[PDB]
Amino acid sequence: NCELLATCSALGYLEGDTYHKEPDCLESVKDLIRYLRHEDETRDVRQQLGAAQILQSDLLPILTQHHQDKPLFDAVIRLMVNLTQPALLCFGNLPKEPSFRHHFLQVLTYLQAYKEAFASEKAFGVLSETLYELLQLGRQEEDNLLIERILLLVRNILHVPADLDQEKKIDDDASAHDQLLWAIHLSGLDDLLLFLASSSAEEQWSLHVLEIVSLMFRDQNPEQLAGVGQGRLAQERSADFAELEVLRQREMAEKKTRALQRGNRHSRFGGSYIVQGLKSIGERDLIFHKGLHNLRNYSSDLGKQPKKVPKRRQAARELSIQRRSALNVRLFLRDFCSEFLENCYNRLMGSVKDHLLREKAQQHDETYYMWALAFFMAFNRAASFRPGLVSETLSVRTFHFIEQNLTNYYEMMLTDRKEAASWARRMHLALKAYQELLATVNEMDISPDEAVRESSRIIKNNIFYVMEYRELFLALFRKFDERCQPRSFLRDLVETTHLFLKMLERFCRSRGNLVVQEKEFNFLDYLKRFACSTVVRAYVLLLRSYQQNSAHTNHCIVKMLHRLAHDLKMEALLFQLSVFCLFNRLLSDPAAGAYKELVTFAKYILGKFFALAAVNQKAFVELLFWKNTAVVREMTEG
Amino acid sequence: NLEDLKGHSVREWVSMAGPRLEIHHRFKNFLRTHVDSHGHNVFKERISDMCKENRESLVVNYEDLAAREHVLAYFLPEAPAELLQIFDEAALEVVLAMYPKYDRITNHIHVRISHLPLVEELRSLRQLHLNQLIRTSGVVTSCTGVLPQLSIYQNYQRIRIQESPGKVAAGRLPRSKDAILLADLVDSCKPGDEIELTGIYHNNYDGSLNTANGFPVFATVILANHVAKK
Amino acid sequence: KRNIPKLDAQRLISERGLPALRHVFDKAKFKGKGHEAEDLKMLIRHMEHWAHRLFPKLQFEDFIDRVEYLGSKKEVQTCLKRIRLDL
Amino acid sequence: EVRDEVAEKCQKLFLDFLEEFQSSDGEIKYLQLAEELIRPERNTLVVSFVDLEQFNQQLSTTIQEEFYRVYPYLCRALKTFVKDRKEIPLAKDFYVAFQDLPTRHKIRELTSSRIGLLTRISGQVVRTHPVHPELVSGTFLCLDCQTVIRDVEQQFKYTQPNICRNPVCANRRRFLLDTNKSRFVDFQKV
Amino acid sequence: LGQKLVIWGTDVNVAACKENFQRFLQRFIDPLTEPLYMQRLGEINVIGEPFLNVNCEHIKSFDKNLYRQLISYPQEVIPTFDMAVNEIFFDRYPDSILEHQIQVRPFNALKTKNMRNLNPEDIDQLITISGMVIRTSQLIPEMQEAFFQCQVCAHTTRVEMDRGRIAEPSVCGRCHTTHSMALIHNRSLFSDKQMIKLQESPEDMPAGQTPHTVILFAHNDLVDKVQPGDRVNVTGIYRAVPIRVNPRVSNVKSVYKTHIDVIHYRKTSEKRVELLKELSRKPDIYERLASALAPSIYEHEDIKKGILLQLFGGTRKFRAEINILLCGDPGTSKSQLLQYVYNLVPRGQYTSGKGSSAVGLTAYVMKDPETRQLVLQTGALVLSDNGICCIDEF
DNA sequence: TTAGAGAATTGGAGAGTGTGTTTTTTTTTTTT
DNA sequence: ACACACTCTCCAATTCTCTAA
Ligand SMILES: [Zn+2]
Ligand SMILES: [Zn+2]
Repeated sequence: NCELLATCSALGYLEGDTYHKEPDCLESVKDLIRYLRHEDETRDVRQQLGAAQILQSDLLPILTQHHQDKPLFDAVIRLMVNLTQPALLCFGNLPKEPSFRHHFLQVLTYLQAYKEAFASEKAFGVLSETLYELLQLGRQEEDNLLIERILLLVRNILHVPADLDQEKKIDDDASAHDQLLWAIHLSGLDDLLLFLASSSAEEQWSLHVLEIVSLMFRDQNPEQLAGVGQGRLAQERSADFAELEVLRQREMAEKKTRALQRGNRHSRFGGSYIVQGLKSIGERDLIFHKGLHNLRNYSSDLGKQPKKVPKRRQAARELSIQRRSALNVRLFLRDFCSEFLENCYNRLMGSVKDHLLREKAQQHDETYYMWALAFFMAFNRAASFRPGLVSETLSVRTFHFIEQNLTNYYEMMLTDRKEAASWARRMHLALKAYQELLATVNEMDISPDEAVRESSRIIKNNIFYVMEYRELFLALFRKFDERCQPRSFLRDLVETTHLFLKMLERFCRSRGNLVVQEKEFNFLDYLKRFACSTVVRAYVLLLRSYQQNSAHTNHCIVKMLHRLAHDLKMEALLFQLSVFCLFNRLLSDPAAGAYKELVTFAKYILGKFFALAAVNQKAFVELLFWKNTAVVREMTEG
Repeated sequence: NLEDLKGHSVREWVSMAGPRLEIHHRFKNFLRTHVDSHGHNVFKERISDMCKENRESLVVNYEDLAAREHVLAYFLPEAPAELLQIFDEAALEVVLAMYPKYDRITNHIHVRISHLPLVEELRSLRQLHLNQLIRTSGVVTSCTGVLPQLSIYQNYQRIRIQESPGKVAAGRLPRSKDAILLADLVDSCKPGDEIELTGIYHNNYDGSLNTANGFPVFATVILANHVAKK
Repeated sequence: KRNIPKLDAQRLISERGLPALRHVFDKAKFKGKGHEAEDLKMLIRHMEHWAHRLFPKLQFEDFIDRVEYLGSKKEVQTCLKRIRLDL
Repeated sequence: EVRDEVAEKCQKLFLDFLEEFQSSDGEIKYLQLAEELIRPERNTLVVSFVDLEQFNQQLSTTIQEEFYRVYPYLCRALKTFVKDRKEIPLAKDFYVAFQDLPTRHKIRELTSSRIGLLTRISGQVVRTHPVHPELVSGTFLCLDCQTVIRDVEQQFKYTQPNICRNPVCANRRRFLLDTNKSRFVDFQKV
Repeated sequence: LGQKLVIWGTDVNVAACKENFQRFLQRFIDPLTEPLYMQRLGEINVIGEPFLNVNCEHIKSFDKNLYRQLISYPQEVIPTFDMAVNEIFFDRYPDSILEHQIQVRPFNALKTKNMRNLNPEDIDQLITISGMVIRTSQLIPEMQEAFFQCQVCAHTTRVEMDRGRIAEPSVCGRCHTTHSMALIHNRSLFSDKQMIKLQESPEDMPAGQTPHTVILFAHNDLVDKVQPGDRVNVTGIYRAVPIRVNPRVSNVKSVYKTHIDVIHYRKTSEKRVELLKELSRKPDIYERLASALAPSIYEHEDIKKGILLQLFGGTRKFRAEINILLCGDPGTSKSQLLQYVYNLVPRGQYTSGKGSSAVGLTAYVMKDPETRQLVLQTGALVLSDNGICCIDEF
């Protein structure tokens, strides 16, 4: 430790607010590079430099005050570009070994400190001025390299994640990412991103600008971002008072129910009762030791602890939570997003698609391209501008491209067991983008223009005639798994299914019959494929969280369930004890008034069950087990 | 420059090799070069008197230490257990430079500070003061026998001091504290003495207090560094 | 030693399983139209009661998961063919 | 993962109250008072209950009805508010205290009905005990693997970790308190 | 189905028992107009008290069977009567709002057992006894519902608790990490309890013996209704408990300790203004009011007038109140006169100048016999502020 | 396509070990 | 003699893999 801490001091010293470099500072930073060139795989030199806080202590003063020496400026920039490179790229993965895990965490800690240190607007200002000078040349390879490393420096600074677990800030407060983003605006560096994105000859930089822009907007979804306006202050104030009111009210109500359930006399007042005629697990009647009031809602299991699960038996879970940034940041982001869509989207997408098609040996990350089209199409649609603003993406090639990518991800998720989690994440991203394409063609039907309506019919015609889009949903439902994907994937999949069936039904109405890739089609025959009992199990799992599901989610799932049960007459497939337990809890909750469709559907299907049970007593056995299609149909025959 | 406090607490800073060596050289040079208003060397006389009587204990005045080498005087009350260690190491080799045979009599020499300006009253101590050098006054009421303590063995003695009578308000009650005397400080006092005590304020856990109060509350004591009658 | 009890297929097809189930409901009564909620409460009450006969260790939801898994085995189908129709 | 929504709403609204409450004359009252906390000796900010009342009755009522559950979130609001304005050593911590409460209760009315609720009483002092330092948040060093554990918050008995985040350690007892980076507060009984 | 319930160790039906109590409420008119307790039910609906007294003699005169069952099995019968009352109270007046369920307090009018004659045969029966209060504890909080929170992921759960035992979770159901759930003391739900000590009264003792004592526990509403030295009649359940040999070990002694679980206890205007106005307007009222004092004393009228004037006093710098002195031989009626006037005024006090006196004239500080903490004892002169203080052997 | 048998890894049920635990004589100040 | 804290072991439950119904 002491060796580096002693030698690194050579760069200079600070006098009040004036920084004085040493006369061999350049040779000194060259020695720091020589240290890094012979660093250990644990990244020990980087941890030592971080402990010595060289970047915060000397490099920021050198860049702010001594940048007139362009060779020294170049040396400092490249040094900190190597130092700031994200930990996942340095180690190659999050390490399995505890020693390397500790080193990774420590390196990432120093990177977090560097990100906080970089928040000074003066650095971005100098960087933007330098970059503004470089682009005026219409240059040497070293000039291009300086542009490259400037872009990569801000990329690396943005890339290292914020520790929301450390910050624990309330909504509308600024995180480290938020403050740094605001500093980008305050420096004017954003204007250069829009120049680079809009200028045609800068296509080589546009691929980097895509990563920069997509890194900035991560915390804000485009729909709520499009929602913002100057009156939001009073809106949030009044709404928060209302939210606090209902929260307090709910706790009061629940308390009183518990208070009435408990007896009034103290916990040692005693007593004992025999439930005459109710036999035990043993040969004789049950003896009950608890208070008299408890028998009003008795179930024998109330005394039991839950079953202890094995470690490897646990399902997947979310590592993320919804947020909103400070109103200043929200307004700035909305302006930037509007200006990017206005000036840059189609040109940048054409450039990025060109690079992804041409430059396959370079292994560029396609997920950013899909993220950007998924984000900006949603923003454009939320603002309901003319479809011309997103013209480039409105073509069949996008559907085929994302289908082959999504099916590749699906096949890899199945085959490449060692990376199935990441393949599932990639597949989920692709599904999200595809849902936006469907929403876009649906929206232009309700436009006033016949030309775009005809274009919509052309796209939808190809999508429904070809096999892949109508087969894909069944392929995903067939291989959904609790370890493989969290429930968010299932929500997206079933909602996309409802939208696909809606547009399919509307398209089938155009002619006496639809012919498809070759066979005469039948909508009811296609829906019969979803009568697989595994699909119903997934639907029931999604239904357990109906109070936490969105209103749109609940509408979509209940609509599809009623259609499948009623019109296909497959009703007996829903006669299940797990479902009946959920129905019992549903009808017991006093909040049932909010869920009229669900309770009426539940009472309807239970009516069918009790009507059958009155005739046939075997239903009480069938209720324990899942049905094959033949059994579902045979139960009505008896 | 030694004053360049950056990225580190002072305790960590003086642990570093560079700062430790600068502090060591500065105190040694101060010992050899310090002069009185007459142009007399002060510490030549004082060291020679210490050696002639075999007393093995060196007293320094805070005021002229500050007047000549303020940076060390600035650190000293903030990290006493560090700077006092460095000071002991520096003084022994000056003694051996002047008197090369003195290692026959002793192998360690203790530096003791005096006239520290930041005096505090014995009831105004707070958690703000923990692990710093302080000065107080009071009268001794309890005093153990001198006992040997492990380290090798050295003398150890424990005392209890309370506010001087007539400095408490009329009709109310006095506060008190415990202090520890080590090596040549033992039998520097006896019961009923009024003394001036300079030391380090220090705290540690005690289960009896936690069980008596019900809250995780610690016990405290003073490590003596210089004792003198008023 | 370590004679841990657990609910396997042979226990599930024992008398306290499907046979007891077949006979528990022939004494019950149900109210039907506009009373489906109460009928469901009664049904679940008897079902929790029956399940506790078969294996008094698990909670009711955990027991249902075990039965849902264990229903796959051919051993219970050999008994199901008797419970359905007649022995 | 889990969050106490009622507490979070109180934190947000109390911060807005401190930053928006103008005086009878026009300046933000508690913004001016907050500047005294720069001094080393000062830790506690006094808030008037009637001033709190003028902002919204719902907030006033919630604070009184939910005090013990909500109290640590008010301290975080003040911490944030002061940190914005002027430079202070970041290890320092701040406290909120309320007065001008509209009502008073007798000693014999204090009963287990109102455990945790904001209350005001009066009486005559008979005896008063010494000052001591009390631990509020500990820092521990795990000796068998040389890893630090931070912000171990205390309750009535002294509590500590027994197994560390570093999995190869297999320790149970060898932990050392950092009495230099732990933080304490003054405590007194009467 | 509630009709199937029968009390353990016996053969009494719960539902039938509840019905019989409701018939009693709907029928019992006062034997000396709707039923008597129906009047109180209508009143308590608007008054807002949480409890209903019932006299056992009315139950007995209505039905011998129900009375026998009550005395035999109070632990199971009394909660049933609670339920019966609350059903009627909410079947009627359904729009009335009340914070708690009504408690029923059966009470027996007069002592049935001497506290020297309680026997092992009485355990868990409803009994009534009488005596003199000696000491009252400080108020004790008592747990009702424990609140557990996960250290790892902040998930929370509540545990209803079982005759003093808490069912501590082994694992957090959300995050599947063992031994991670912690009890949060000040978020749990508590109740009030108090311990009272009582002694047999001096009249019913055997000659020359010392008196016996018992321990009473009082919960919720009743928790502060008596003070030392006064006398009461109490009805309760006679409980018995084992005790442990040492705080660490789990062995118990073979001889049990008994206490009373208290259920009920009893201690043993313009018209006036117009009368006072007319009386004050009558002549020689000063003589009449003076004459009213101490009828045992036949002639000392002007002394009575002076005492009357002291009781009336001046009004409010300068001392507005009056001080009087009585002198002469011992054995004269002056001490009786002091004791008479002492009993006429609310803020009065009485003591002697002798050192044997019960309360001193001087304030002092002493250690509490219970906590051994200091307490400030003010003297009779301070306590009688804005009042009269009588002093004997001055 | 659905289900059972043979081999490998891992949790925890259970046992063993170490340790802790009112009642008398003499002085001092101030009340008499 | 009767309770905590700690260390350690062997039995068999859960999943991978190959095979038949
Ligand atoms: Zn460790
Ligand atoms: Zn948890």
